[PDB]
Amino acid sequence: DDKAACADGIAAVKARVEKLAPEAVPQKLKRALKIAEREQGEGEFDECLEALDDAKRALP
Amino acid sequence: DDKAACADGIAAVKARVEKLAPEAVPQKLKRALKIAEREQGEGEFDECLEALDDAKRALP
Ligand SMILES: [Ce+3]
Repeated sequence: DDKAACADGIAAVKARVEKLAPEAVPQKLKRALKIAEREQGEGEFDECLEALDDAKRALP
Repeated sequence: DDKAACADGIAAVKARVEKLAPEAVPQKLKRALKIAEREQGEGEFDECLEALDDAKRALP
């Protein structure tokens, strides 16, 4: 479900980001990941999924 | 708009609650108000409006 997709998507995005130079991770990507994790912690897994799309559009 | 409705609704609910004995304010009403204020602070005014409905359904 959305809860499962949210957790998997956070891991997926972080997997991609972990292959970037840390000094080249854009701030907007970090902000989007933290929004996704905030919404995940609030139980709003649908909003987590929407923040992950922002995060994916922030990847170089 | 929703931002305006959210702020007005928080004030309205608190106005009703301020006319209750503090020891008789139900915990679920407090929790709903704090969720509404959290979502307001996050800029999710539509979700604030939905938490206010929960708050209103919690009034004695
Ligand atoms: Ce939220």
